[PDB]
Amino acid sequence: GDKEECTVPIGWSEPVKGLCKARFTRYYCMGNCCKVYEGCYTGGYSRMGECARNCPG
Repeated sequence: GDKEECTVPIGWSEPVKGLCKARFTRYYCMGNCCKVYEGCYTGGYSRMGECARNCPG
């Protein structure tokens, strides 16, 4: 049972806010993986598959 994960590395800053009330969700690649965020962060990607396949994670 592996216990490691991937998180935003030094340079960027994750959103302290959250809003699960929306009828959609957005996912953006930081270094390797793409965490869940709630805003129009320069458009980016609209599928978890896209933010994964366009990145090394």
